[PDB]
Amino acid sequence: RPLWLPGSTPPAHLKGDLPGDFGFDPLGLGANAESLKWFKESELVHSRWAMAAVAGILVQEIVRPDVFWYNAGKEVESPLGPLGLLAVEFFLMHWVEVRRWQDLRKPGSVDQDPIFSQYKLPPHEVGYPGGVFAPFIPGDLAELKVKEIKNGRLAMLAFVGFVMAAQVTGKGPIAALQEHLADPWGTTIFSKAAVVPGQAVAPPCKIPASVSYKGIEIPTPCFLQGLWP
Amino acid sequence: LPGDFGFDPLGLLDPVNSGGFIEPKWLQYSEVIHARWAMLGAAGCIAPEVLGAAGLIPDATNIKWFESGVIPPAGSYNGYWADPYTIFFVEIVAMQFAELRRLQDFRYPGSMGQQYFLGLEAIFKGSGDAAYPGGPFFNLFNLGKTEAAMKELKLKEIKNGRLAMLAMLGYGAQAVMTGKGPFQNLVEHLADPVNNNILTNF
Amino acid sequence: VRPVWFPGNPPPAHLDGSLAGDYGFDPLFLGQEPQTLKWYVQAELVHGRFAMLGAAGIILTSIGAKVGLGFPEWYDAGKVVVEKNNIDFPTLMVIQFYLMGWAETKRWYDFKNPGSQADGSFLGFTEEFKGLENGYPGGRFFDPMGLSRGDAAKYQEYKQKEVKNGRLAMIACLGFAAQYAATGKGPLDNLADHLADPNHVNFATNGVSIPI
Amino acid sequence: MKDFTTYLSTAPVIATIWFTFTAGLLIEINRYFPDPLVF
Amino acid sequence: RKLWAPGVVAPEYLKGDLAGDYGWDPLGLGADPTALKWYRQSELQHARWAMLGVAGVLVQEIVKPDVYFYEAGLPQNLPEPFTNINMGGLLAWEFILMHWVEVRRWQDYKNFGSVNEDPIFKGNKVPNPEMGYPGGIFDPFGFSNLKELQTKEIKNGRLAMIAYMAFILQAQATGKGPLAALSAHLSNPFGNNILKNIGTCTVPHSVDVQGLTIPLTCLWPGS
Ligand code: CLA
Ligand code: CLA
Ligand SMILES: CC1=C[C@H](O)CC(C)(C)[C@H]1/C=C/C(C)=C/C=C/C(C)=C/C=C/C=C(C)/C=C/C=C(C)/C=C/C1=C(C)C[C@H](O)CC1(C)C
Ligand SMILES: CC1=C[C@H](O)CC(C)(C)[C@H]1/C=C/C(C)=C/C=C/C(C)=C/C=C/C=C(C)/C=C/C=C(C)/C=C/C1=C(C)C[C@H](O)CC1(C)C
Repeated sequence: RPLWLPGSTPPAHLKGDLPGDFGFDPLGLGANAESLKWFKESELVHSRWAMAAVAGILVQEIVRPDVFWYNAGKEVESPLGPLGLLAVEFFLMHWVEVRRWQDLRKPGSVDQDPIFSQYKLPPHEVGYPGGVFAPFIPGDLAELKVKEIKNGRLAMLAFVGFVMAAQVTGKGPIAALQEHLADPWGTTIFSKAAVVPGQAVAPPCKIPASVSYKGIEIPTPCFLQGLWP
Repeated sequence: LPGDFGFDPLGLLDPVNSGGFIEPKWLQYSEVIHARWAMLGAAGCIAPEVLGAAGLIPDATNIKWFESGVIPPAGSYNGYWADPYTIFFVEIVAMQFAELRRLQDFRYPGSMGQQYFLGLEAIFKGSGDAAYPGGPFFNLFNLGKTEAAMKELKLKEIKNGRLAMLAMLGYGAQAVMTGKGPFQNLVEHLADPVNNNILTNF
Repeated sequence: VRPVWFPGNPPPAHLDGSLAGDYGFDPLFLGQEPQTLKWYVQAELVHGRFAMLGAAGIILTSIGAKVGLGFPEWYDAGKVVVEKNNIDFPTLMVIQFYLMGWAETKRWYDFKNPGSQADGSFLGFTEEFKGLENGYPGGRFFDPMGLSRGDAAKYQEYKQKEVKNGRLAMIACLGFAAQYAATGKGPLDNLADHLADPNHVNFATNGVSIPI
Repeated sequence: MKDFTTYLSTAPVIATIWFTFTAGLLIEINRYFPDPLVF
Repeated sequence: RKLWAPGVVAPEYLKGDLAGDYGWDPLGLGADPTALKWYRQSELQHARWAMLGVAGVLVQEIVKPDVYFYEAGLPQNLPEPFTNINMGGLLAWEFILMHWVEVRRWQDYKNFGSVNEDPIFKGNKVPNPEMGYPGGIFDPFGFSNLKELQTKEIKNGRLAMIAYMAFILQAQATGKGPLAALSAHLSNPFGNNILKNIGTCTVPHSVDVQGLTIPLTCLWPGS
């Protein structure tokens, strides 16, 4: 059983039962089981949104260049109004989220389709529905769940790397990667900022100020800019 | 007992009806504490003058001992790494730790070897006797392995200490009255023993 | 056996080591009674938690204020928040005393009757306002991540860490107050001034802390 | 500490504390409301 | 078993199990066994890094007698391929690889016999007979008997610790390297001594590196 540090001991509440369990809980946040169910669900949901987000930013930069993905909410155009899109998103996501949360707090209680009395989703575990959500499976679930949590943790780290590299450099992930491939010794985070007890230098934020949308002036701050270097 | 020559004209080591800070246990222990601080005081008040005399330390240092910043009315050396109050707070903290742990071993014998002090606990186990802890650091070399040799070394410490206490009182009186350093008083008494005495400096 | 604040002296009889941060420090014997010591344990925890919260506010606002982000220094922050926004001072004071008096009176009458605020009289809630210990009210609201009911020895470790960081932040907040009263500057300005000249910029150069 | 609060519960100590409280309350009233003769 | 001084009795926990034991612990720091194991590992680390540093400063001064190792850390004072390099990326390389190897050795201390194997190529493993003595690929020539070589290793390391802090102290005092100071003492031994050179630190007071200023310190208030 591999670990986050090979040689140490996992915490006593981490047996190896859940997928992606490598004994990593220094703060002891999973010692409550009723908490651990919620955090397993939240880990799966954050990982799936971050995987879809990293794939979206990568395909969005490959297919449509000269569109900085941090400015995608600004420079998009549609006859669809902003409040209409936000209202559709609000009602439809409130629906889907409340269905999933009801399956969380009551295990296996929203399996049946409400409109059509024929279709009922088969029994399962929480976080892994199946049925129409999984029409085609390659291989076995006991390895695909581990693959899913590994790619998901890696994509969560990738998304916060995208946010920090966009706030520091002002360029997309492929453009910043080509910047690091041009001058690897000169373009790192160590090569842009340093704190010494004499003085501290931080990179300038390349996202300027409050961004003017259609007469509302959205404030656009850069994440914890005082604690950067 | 070390230095017991019977010289007690005012009778302060009487064990009968004693108390307070006048006890043989406090008086002998304070006698050797004053003795050791006065040995260090005598050597420290001589050494810049004789090292400036021999030409080992420069003339920016080698000042008289009361011009160091002890009495800034009497003169103060500027050239330390800080102001003397910045020095003095470090002295407060350091001597508070040292003197206060020493007090706790006097009031509770052996109590400085239990509570964690960064591994420094076997060093401060002390003895069943104040003023002479020993151990691995306060007696590094095994000097005084023979009990008679230990008594002789305690007696030599007593006599060198009492001589140094008289010497430090002499440094004070000499520094007030003639306004010069003690090695300067050596030079002036060895140059003219008749015309440079206490009788001349009145 | 256990480390005492003053090595050599024994701890007093009313301080046993059951409490978190129990170093036997009671030279004025303010807590000889068990009920008065219980009340002082909870007062120590409340002062400590407010000092940790306020001290993290001081440190973050000063980090944001030295680097040019426009943040005020903490002795000017209330004035510039009341004047920058259109906030009236006394209405925000009275709303603060409303909410804080509600929460603090719930805490008060749970000290007086040690299980009584979980009777369902507040809106419908039961056992989420039942306490666990004196000053340790962990349920679903106050301990949502749930660390006080699994690995109890690790929870005692967190109690020790909480009391130590709280005492450290109380003396840090007293530091900010007296530090500004002497120097007239923000605290990380004083930290930068100490890093500039450590040997010459300190409390023995102000003319205030030692007036000699 | 129980005996110290019992001593603080004695008659001249409580009379001192209570008359200090009453006199200070009257003094603060006569400061913030200077010279009341009516109402 | 000669000790550090005649007449001194060795402590009870100092017996001869560790190499280079002279019974010299006047502060009692090794009274706890786990702390003693930690300070033995720290002694080995300081000893080996100081032997590397002394042999370094020696060769650097011999081969190129214009380095002056106290100024060798600057970007301008660097060899022919990398001589105007960004120090941030260099510190990035050093931080990543040193954090790796350091955490491996730290887990060796925490669990003895748990990080012997190569995590990538699982048919590779170092047999460590003692803690602090890995062997295998770290001992390619394989002369390991072992006890006398460990005594040679710890005596050489203690001598090199003293000699390296000698190098630093002397080089802050008179501003020269070790071989130049040795030639200065062999030129005249009475002038250019420690009695004259001390009291004046040659520390150049906060050298401005490419973007930042490092605060520079001397070990004594010389100025
Ligand atoms: C004023 C009346 C008074 C009288 C009659 C006494 C009498 C006594 N005291 Mg008490 N005491 C007093 C005031 C007095 N004290 C005050 C004001 C304090 C607080 C400082 C104390 C605190 C005290 C302690 C802690 C102890 C005593 C002890 C004693 C007993 C022996 C002292 C002795 O002879 O040692 C000889 C005196 C000395 C070695 C000290 C002399 C030098 C000090 C610094 C005093 C200097 C006085 C001088 C006027 C100052 C000149 C200043 C000028 C040069 C600038 C004796 C019964 C001791 C005891 O109980 O033993 C049985 C004991 O341990 N006293
Ligand atoms: C904020 C107020 C406060 C309160 C109510 C307590 C309460 C307690 N402390 Mg804690 N303590 C505090 C702050 C506080 N502490 C701080 C800031 C430190 C770090 C210096 C400590 C360090 C400490 C240690 C090491 C220990 C305690 C212990 C205790 C417990 C028993 C002692 C007692 O009965 O005193 C009750 C205290 C009060 C009723 C308040 C005293 C306020 C006085 C009257 C004012 C003067 C304070 C100070 C001298 C000057 C500050 C004024 C300023 C303007 C200059 C009790 C629960 C002991 C314990 O068993 O822990 C569980 C223990 O071992 N405390
Ligand atoms: C015997 C008897 C008996 C009977 O019974 C009674 C009677 C008579 C009472 C008695 C007597 C007694 C006596 C005589 C006493 C004396 C004492 C003294 C003198 C002390 C000093 C003592 C003294 C002392 C300690 C001193 C110390 C000193 C010091 C540290 C110093 C230091 C220093 C130095 C280095 C240098 C610099 O610059 C600084 C200083 C800071 C300055
Ligand atoms: C124990 C004992 C015992 C014996 O018996 C006796 C004795 C010794 C007496 C005792 C002791 C005591 C002590 C030491 C005490 C201390 C305390 C403290 C310091 C507290 C603080 C405490 C402190 C605290 C709370 C604090 C808090 C704070 C805060 C909130 C802050 C806030 C703020 C901020 C953020 C910023 C803004 O802009 C403003 C403000 C508003 C300003």
